[PDB]
Amino acid sequence: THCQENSETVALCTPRIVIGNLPDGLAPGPFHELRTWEIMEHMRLRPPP
Amino acid sequence: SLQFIGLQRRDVVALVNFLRHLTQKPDVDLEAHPKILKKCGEKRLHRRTVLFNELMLWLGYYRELRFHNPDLSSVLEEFEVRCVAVARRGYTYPFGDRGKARDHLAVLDRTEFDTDVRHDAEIVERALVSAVILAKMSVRETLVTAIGQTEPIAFVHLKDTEVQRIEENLEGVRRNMFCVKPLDLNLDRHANTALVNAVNKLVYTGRLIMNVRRSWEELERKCLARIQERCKLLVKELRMCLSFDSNYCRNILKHAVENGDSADTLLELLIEDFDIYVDSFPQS
Amino acid sequence: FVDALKTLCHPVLHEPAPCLQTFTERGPPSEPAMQRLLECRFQQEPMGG
Repeated sequence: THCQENSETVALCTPRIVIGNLPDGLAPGPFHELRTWEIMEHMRLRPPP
Repeated sequence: SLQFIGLQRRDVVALVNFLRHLTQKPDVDLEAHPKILKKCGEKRLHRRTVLFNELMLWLGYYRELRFHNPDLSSVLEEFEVRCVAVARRGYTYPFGDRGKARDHLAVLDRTEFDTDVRHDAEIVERALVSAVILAKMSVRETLVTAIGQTEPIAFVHLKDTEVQRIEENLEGVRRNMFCVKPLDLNLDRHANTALVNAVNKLVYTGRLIMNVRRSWEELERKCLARIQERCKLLVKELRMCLSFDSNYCRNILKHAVENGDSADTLLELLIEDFDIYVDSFPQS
Repeated sequence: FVDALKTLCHPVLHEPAPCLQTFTERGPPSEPAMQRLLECRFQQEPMGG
């Protein structure tokens, strides 16, 4: 991002700590739902309690 | 007029003449005169009656403020004239970049007042920032460019002693906003261009208008807050005793106050049927 | 994906420093539309009160 610092514009870089922070248009919600289903099936919780 | 319980007539006449001579004293703020407040008699009377007295005093003070509200129209006309003069003089100046100069000339020449008493300050600020930008460009001193930021309003190349004198006059206006009379411009024809001189006069007039309006608005807001909180406290105090007169007083007090008209209605309603709720209040 | 680990876990992917450097060198956008995206302020403040 670009940001303001006492009348100057500066650049800022930060890590996306978790996979959820990816933009929706680039990793949408339905994809997260399907990935959660995948990991649940891997854990044998495919029909959950 | 104002009338309330529990006070000997000397204190009554004292405070009503205080209201009468309100406009002709410095520090027209009520809290600037604490002896008037304690005249209501805290620790002297019961909580109910002292709250009633303070509420009545604040209502009367608000009415006096709203009545004495200055007719700024005289100096608004001069401000418009000076905006026109600054624009006309700024057209002919040989600016290096005519584009942004023409933009600021346009915003200057568009300015006018719509007779809404609350809208004056922002119009003045817009005109003043454009004029100061033009003056700074004319003297070609540097000007702010950071995004989300605007040029501060200040005099350009004005003599320091005259600057502090103008600040003193503006402080005097801020102390008492009703007797304002500006005359102070000792500006001269020798130093500084004519455009700079016009901008300085315009910014003086505009800042005077801004200061008077802001002072009045702040004082009114404080008065409204005091009235509202007094009404809340008095209603809570009175609610514990269920009785016809107490219920009548509570129903009167339940009216919300957020405008001068609402304050007038509440004050007149308290005055008109004072007999009903006076029986409920204790004395001494 | 498990075969791709020869690349996916190499340090070069996780170093953002050259990307930040070129991002700074290019500078903030000059287009007027991009300006609305340029303005943001972040303040460090004491937590006492």
